[PDB]
Amino acid sequence: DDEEEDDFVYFNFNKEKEEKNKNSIHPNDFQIYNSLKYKYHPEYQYLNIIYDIMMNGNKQSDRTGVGVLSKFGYIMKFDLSQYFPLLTTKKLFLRGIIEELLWFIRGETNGNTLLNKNVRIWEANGTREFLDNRKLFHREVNDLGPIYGFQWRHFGAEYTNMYDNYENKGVDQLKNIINLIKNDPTSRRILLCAWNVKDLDQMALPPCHILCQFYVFDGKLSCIMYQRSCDLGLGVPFNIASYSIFTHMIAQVCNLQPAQFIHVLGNAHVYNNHIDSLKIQLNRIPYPFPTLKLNPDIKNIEDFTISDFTIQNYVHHEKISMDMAA
Amino acid sequence: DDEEEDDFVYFNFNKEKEEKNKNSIHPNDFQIYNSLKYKYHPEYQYLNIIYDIMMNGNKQSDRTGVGVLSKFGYIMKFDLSQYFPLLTTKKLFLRGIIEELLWFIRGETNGNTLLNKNVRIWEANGTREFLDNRKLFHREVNDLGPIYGFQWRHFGAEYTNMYDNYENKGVDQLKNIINLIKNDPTSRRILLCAWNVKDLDQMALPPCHILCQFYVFDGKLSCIMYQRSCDLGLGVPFNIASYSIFTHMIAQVCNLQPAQFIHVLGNAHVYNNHIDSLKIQLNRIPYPFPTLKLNPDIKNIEDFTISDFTIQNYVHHEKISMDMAA
Amino acid sequence: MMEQVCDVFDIYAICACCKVESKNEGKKNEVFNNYTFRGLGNKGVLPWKCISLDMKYFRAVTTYVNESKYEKLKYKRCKYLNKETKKLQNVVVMGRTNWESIPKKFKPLSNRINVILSRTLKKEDFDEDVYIINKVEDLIVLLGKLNYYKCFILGGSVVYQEFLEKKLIKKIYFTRINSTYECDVFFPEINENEYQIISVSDVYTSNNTTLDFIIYKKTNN
Amino acid sequence: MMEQVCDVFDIYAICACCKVESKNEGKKNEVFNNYTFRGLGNKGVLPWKCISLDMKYFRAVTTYVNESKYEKLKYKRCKYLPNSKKLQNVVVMGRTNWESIPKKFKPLSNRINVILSRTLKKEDFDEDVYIINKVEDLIVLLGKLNYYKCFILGGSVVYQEFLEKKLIKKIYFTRINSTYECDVFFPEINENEYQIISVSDVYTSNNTTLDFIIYKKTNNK
Ligand SMILES: NC(=O)C1=CN([C@@H]2O[C@H](COP(=O)(O)OP(=O)(O)OC[C@H]3O[C@@H](n4cnc5c(N)ncnc54)[C@H](OP(=O)(O)O)[C@@H]3O)[C@@H](O)[C@H]2O)C=CC1
Ligand SMILES: NC(=O)C1=CN([C@@H]2O[C@H](COP(=O)(O)OP(=O)(O)OC[C@H]3O[C@@H](n4cnc5c(N)ncnc54)[C@H](OP(=O)(O)O)[C@@H]3O)[C@@H](O)[C@H]2O)C=CC1
Ligand SMILES: CC1(C)N=C(N)N=C(N)N1OCCCOc1cc(Cl)c(Cl)cc1Cl
Ligand SMILES: CC1(C)N=C(N)N=C(N)N1OCCCOc1cc(Cl)c(Cl)cc1Cl
Ligand SMILES: O=c1ccn([C@H]2C[C@H](O)[C@@H](COP(=O)(O)O)O2)c(=O)[nH]1
Ligand SMILES: O=c1ccn([C@H]2C[C@H](O)[C@@H](COP(=O)(O)O)O2)c(=O)[nH]1
Repeated sequence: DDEEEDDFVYFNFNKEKEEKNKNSIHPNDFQIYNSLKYKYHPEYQYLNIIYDIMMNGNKQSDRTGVGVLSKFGYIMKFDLSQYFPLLTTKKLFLRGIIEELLWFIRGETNGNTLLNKNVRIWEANGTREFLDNRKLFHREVNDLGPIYGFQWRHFGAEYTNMYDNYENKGVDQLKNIINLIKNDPTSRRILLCAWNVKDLDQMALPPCHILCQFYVFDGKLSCIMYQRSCDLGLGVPFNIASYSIFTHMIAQVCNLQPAQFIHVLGNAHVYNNHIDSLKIQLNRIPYPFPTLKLNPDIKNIEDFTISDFTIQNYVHHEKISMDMAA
Repeated sequence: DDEEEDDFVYFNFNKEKEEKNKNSIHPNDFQIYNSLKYKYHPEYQYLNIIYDIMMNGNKQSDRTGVGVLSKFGYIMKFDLSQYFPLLTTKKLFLRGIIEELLWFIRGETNGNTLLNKNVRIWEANGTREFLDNRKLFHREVNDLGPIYGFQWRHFGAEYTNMYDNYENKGVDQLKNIINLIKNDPTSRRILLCAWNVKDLDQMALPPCHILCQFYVFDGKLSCIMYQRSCDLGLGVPFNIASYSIFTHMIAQVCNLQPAQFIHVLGNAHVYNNHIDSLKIQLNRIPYPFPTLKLNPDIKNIEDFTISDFTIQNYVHHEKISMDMAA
Repeated sequence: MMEQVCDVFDIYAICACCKVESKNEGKKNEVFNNYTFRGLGNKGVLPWKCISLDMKYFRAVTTYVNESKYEKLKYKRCKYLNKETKKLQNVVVMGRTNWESIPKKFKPLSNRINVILSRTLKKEDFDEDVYIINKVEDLIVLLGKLNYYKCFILGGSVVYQEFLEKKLIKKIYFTRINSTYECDVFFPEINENEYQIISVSDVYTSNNTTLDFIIYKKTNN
Repeated sequence: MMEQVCDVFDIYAICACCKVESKNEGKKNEVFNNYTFRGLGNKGVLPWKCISLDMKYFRAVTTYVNESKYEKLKYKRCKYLPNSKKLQNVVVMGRTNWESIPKKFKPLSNRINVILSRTLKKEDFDEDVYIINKVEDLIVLLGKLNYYKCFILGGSVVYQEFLEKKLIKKIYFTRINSTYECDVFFPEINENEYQIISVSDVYTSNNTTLDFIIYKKTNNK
């Protein structure tokens, strides 16, 4: 019944002649990547998006001036009941993103709290020069403004400075979604949003992880996070891990098991200076994923501390400095 | 090489059986749908999601009491440069959704404006009983509160009543995105958000189309819309149409050509009372799509009127009443 | 029991149909069905000016051949005929009026074995490398002698009508042109008991109209 | 001799390797590579208690057969060189390994069991369960039998020689992502001779994650 085999060829009559070379990519650049027959390991959901952007991306300039290759709209899904999606084709550290997450939960906006623990994720965003560029001339260094944490715990409250007392001010979204998940699990309104249009300009920078939506079925919790801007080479690997850890935290404090972490990418881009490093990464074969364990004694979202998290059996390839100048 | 064929079989060693499939679907319920060999028409992105939910959806109760079959996380993409995606497997009319869209653009929250044009999309959400149910006792009938339009033109302003003058109050997101698309097209912050956490309880009902993000490349405009709750049987068909039309309008006023309309679905559900009508629709074969024409003289987002829109060559199957009781 | 001619010789029909310009009865609530697309020609030529994407699909389908699959088709044809065991090409059949509507620069159709049906004209009337047949039975005789991959019936309406009537069509490659034009010749109404759609393509825009490609297959009835 | 046995008799190897304790005498901060997964067994048994998913996989792969593909392989073997109503695969295992298997599972159902031993005797055994004195005799036993594929199930000695004498076409390798203590390992697969061609989804089974990869013999001399 190969009849319909020719039919498949007909429907492809208007295909693009790739015989035409694009984005200055050399065939053997992806020799190993293209040599595998079946690439079913979940890390390929991330790797295939990078390959797609490199091969079909649009060359564009961007706010930073480095320039990028970008595409718009992708979705990745990781089955948290089967593994913890920490990329294995390069080495990744988690202490810093976990502290950032605990800091978000406390509702903090003080960049010094992270710096005193040697977590420098937000350091550049809080410098005198960076704040002045955002025209936040009357903002103290490292006072990030009403970013993630402030919106998760006080959406709508008037922001003054990072040392003010905001207890009971604004909407405590985090508290509300936990209550909805526990008491009205089939609600379709279980969302946590950081994109407060009114406060954007007061923020050191507008948020990239716009919102998180939750879904509960048969005692299992799934989460969708929408990211408006995604640095595939450097940010995305950490973003996958942060939200996968957050999903486990919420699930646990609500007496549910984590199911899927669904990542929706809006402006997905590969920075021109990460191209060589990514060519190397894509030719590396993933190792089985590690697992994440949380101290079972923690029953409330606010009681987690850094020692309550453990990553086990993490097998990975050697670190890679994404920067060409690195 | 046929050896990779046996390897394919091995990888499926742990795949589900047949009678493990979770819902009560008779084989012949989708006989025509399953008879097609190649289903490349874009309408199938919609038809395939409904099929996936019917065969594998999770049975759950919901706020309406009707109950549904649901799934979490999908993405559909429509190429607006090749067609206007108005579903053909059932008849759809667009006058009302277009009037709704113009009402949003004007920043209106007065339900009587739409009733006067004989558009009843918001009728049920503005009755005395409905408002009292939301605890909006001091709200006049048909005063919907700070919904879509209000958020698009005045995000953050204090809502008083539907007749107040909100000029220069709150953030005019709509003007802001048009300006960004015209002057900073490579910006990754071109977003329009309706989910104002602080005003949710004042709205007759929280919004379903949470946000729209735009992307610009080579003189072309793409749009991603994130919908947190999707009624596959009745709402989604009109939602695809509305944002496809909105993308054409924004593109035109910014001297760009529309490219893709990307629809992200969060809680996607099929109501129990729509099951019989959808089984019928899925066995209908789509017709080539119609095209959408806009009056070329309109150069500002606020100048469109109902007569500036024309749908051409709409070929479609018979109207269907989704409700089982209907 | 025994073989059907269209299966042994792989005879298919390929056409493009638009909507027909009927103009005044009650069009805001008109009814649509597969028959909506049935316009084939006007005044001896196509109803539409030019729809390049359909010309491209037509050329791709009618010229495509798969050499590795031929060695098998050969066995089947020989066996059926009880006969024993240059570049491979498809055979294309067209009516005299259709042949005449094709521009000189395109005839005979490139990379295809051209065959023309006619009673009024004979081989002496053509300068081109084409086969002239005056009976449908003669096509079968010819197919039995040539080395070819597949056979495509190209229209016009008189030709489509008799091949469907004699049931010599295995599949119909049908282009649905989504726009209206004045027409004087139509594709025969297809019987849903005899043929069913088995594939539908992506939707496209070409020369100011949208269009898609569907494939009807002969049924087990 | 450019007719290789393993390609003729389709000789494959299937195993499962875990990670091994560093012996407490490793350096500062660890490095990983394919050799990280090499633990095969500990004191006559599997290093781990029970990983049902890998059990289910191993069974599916060693008992799967495609009858419509056999004739082609039959056609290949003889040329080269009713009984059983059902076609089957041949599973070659060493005595040690043979002894490790439990009682109710031997001989492996729907499989032609073979055992390598210089001590065992065919008699107090079933006429249906072959045995052989050396690797070379196997090729002979295969020559007689009607089988789909031949899977080398270990253990280590078995793997080493079959790999040394180059009789493996592919290696179905299960990577068990956890550490246990081992005394027997799997040979260090040379990259110039074998390369990964497929990697599966990642799963969790009995408190450990694991995935399945496939190594294929490189045709580079
Ligand atoms: N939209 C589409 O896909 C297509 C459209 N067309 C259009 O259709 C029109 C042509 O339609 P139409 O007028 O029906 O004519 P046809 O192209 O079908 O030609 C029929 C004529 O061809 C000859 N013929 C047909 N059957 C036989 C037979 N069994 N034995 C011998 N000779 C035979 C006769 O030629 P003679 O009188 O010499 O004896 C007969 O007059 C054109 O307008 C053309 O542009 C054509 C092909 C495809
Ligand atoms: N992880 C995995 O996938 C697998 C792990 N294992 C584990 O490994 C262990 C067994 O390992 P290992 O000690 O290497 O031994 P094996 O089990 O591979 O083989 C041992 C036997 O092989 C026979 N033998 C060896 N060489 C030859 C030859 N050239 N010709 C004929 N017979 C030969 C011997 O017979 P005799 O001495 O009579 O002469 C001997 O009893 C177990 O703990 C088992 O659980 C086993 C299979 C798979
Ligand atoms: C309609 C067309 C092409 N498309 C499809 N799908 N099916 C067909 N059977 N077709 O016509 C083949 C015979 C007519 O070919 C031509 C006719 C004209 Cl008028 C001109 Cl200008 C050029 C050409 Cl090659
Ligand atoms: C390791 C195992 C199974 N998995 C893979 N992928 N590869 C192999 N070669 N396998 O072992 C075959 C020999 C041992 O078989 C068993 C051993 C025990 Cl202990 C029990 Cl309970 C049942 C069985 Cl069938
Ligand atoms: O968690 C984060 C934070 C930032 N980014 C990236 C995306 C952009 O490359 C840059 C932010 O720039 P804008 O999109 O705001 O212009 O940082 C991420 O990928 N993940
Ligand atoms: O444009 C719209 C508006 C509403 N809905 C549907 C989704 C839900 O079925 C219901 C809203 O209910 P909640 O999700 O708020 O519970 O209406 C849509 O699909 N599209």
